[PDB]
Amino acid sequence: TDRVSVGNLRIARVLYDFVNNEALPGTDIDPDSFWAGVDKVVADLTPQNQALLNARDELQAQIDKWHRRRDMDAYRQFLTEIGYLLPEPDDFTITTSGVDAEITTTAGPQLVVPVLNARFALNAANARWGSLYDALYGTDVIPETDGAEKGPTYNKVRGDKVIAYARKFLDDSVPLSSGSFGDATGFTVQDGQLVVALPDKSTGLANPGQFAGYTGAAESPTSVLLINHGLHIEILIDPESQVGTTDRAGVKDVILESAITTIMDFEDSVAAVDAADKVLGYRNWLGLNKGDLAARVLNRDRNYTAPGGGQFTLPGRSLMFVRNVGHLMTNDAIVDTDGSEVFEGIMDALFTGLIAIHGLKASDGPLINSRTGSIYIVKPKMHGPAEVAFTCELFSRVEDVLGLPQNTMKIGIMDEERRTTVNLKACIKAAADRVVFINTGFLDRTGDEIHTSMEAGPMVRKGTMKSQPWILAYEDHNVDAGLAAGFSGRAQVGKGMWTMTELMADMVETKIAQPRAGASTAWVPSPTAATLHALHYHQVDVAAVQQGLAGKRRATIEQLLTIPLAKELAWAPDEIREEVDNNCQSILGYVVRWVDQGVGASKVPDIHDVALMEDRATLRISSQLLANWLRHGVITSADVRASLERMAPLVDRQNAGDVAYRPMAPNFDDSIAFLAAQELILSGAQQPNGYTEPILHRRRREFKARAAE
Ligand SMILES: O=C(O)/C=C\Sc1ccccc1
Ligand SMILES: [Mg+2]
Repeated sequence: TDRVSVGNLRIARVLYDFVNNEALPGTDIDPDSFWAGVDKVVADLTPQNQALLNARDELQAQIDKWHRRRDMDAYRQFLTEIGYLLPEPDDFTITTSGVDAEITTTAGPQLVVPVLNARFALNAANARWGSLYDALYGTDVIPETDGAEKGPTYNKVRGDKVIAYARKFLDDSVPLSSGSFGDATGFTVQDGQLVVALPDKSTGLANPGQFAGYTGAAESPTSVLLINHGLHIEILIDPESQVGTTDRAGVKDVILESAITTIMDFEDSVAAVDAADKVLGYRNWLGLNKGDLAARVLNRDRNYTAPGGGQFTLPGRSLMFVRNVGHLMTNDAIVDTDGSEVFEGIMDALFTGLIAIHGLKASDGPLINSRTGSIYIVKPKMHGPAEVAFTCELFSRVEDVLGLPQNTMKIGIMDEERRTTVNLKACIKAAADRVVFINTGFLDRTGDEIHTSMEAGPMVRKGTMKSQPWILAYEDHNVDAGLAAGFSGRAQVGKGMWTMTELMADMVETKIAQPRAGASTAWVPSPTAATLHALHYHQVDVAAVQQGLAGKRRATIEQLLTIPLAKELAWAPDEIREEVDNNCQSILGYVVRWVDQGVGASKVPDIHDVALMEDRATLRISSQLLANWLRHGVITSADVRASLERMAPLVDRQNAGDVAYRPMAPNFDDSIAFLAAQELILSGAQQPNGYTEPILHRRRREFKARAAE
């Protein structure tokens, strides 16, 4: 047992103790009133939560039947008739208030990190200011060509390339009145303005307003602060340093404001299947909000002198969101009298919201998240406006339990399910006074696309999906809906993760497409990645881009509804086989770390040994594609078995560097991980909206139980 009785609820003792001892003290909430509200909110909202999941089922059955016995006009008309495609509401503007500047105004990189990893969470929180020299020297952005490779010790030829890259950036972002930063010799602050000594005549900024401050003596600054497109750049001056001595102006480093916000993830990047796991997560979220999390500690605020003369302070930390789990799953951290597990989304709202109160107070711990008095919650995997409204009502009720003013808890709406995509305007409307972002992505949305039209026929390959008509319309449609609902100057419009964590030259070259499309934020896989992607927001004036796009409708419903069916016999046998192996090793590589080790986010080599940093949604797309090919006779169940068999020892070799790893091959049926992977495929077509959590959670729980005996 080991549970506590609170009305109809039976709470895991480890959760009960954590909340009473760690979470509640200092919030001024009566403990007995807190738990009374938990029981009340759970009893009150559970039936509607269940009603909504049943409605997903009802709609998908109808669509399944439609396809089995079968143009856009009939299809569209059908979706409208069944309650899937809802009417578009009249124009409106969001009324969200109490929102920090990092979100309403500033455009820049956004980091996403598993909350259960204290070390990563700390680095993410501290990633708001990152070294441009480290990011350039340490990655392939500066070509590792002959003579410029990074060896065991510092290479000066490589470093001199790092320095020129940075000077080229400075010229491009904060131009001098005449000449370049490349030829500078010194920096002084004379009568409130920045003076750059060149080797002949000195010069000022072409736009004097880009000078934001300095440190050290005004006559010999230890650093110079600049600003461009709302993001700070800091030039550190120190000829008495490893790098500065070679620098013809004494510049030690260039620091960029990078990850201006971070999402602390409880959902797809973590493996948390029971009370003990949820508490580890909650404890870290609590450490972050208190400002006392340590593993390595949290950065404190940064002090500067204003150009005129007075002292000011800039936040030393990423502004934090938390991503709660979605509406589907239950978790036995709380069960009812009958033994039935409570919905995890309801619990996340209550517990992560309580904890977040600590981030709005200084002692007791030392640090603050939101100055403006908001709590930021990302809600994933919502399907349409009724599900958005339910979330907003959940937050309203939690706010009541916690004694917060209404609309304290803001919502970040992930557009990652088809029924949200096609009803986007109504979804934003349903959250008009709470919404602080919308964003798109590849993995979950493509998995939902596949599952929704499972019965329509064979889908194109996973690589091909990235450039299909439906997904390009999807991306444009999301921005369009945001801007037209007033997001510019008010709420973030965000795009998806760059997964290839080692291919930084490739990221810098191509991810710039995202701000060019009017996204004020985009996801990056690491602090180093945040620093490099920040370069893009200096080249692109996102605010100006968004102003350009307002009033334009770039996507039609037809384009959105365009199912990615393959053309008649698109593939040769070898291409069919490559795709199967690709998807089988995608599944195995991720599942083996999840089930065996409880790791939901890590650098995982793919079939071409490219390091990818993906979350659980990689399981959704890969298992759905294989289920689809199996459903329509593209491949056979023997083909799947054979592929899983071939790829397993390949995955084993990929995990050679791991101490705790236990190999799947040659004995597959003895491996819960392998069996989990096989089940995800063969049972894929039957999972609700193709979600993988039901199978995954069961298999990890099975692993944890066997390991206890
Ligand atoms: O990859 C990371 O840095 C952490 C996991 S979150 C995520 C990864 C891939 C796509 C979307 C989200
Ligand atoms: Mg997702």
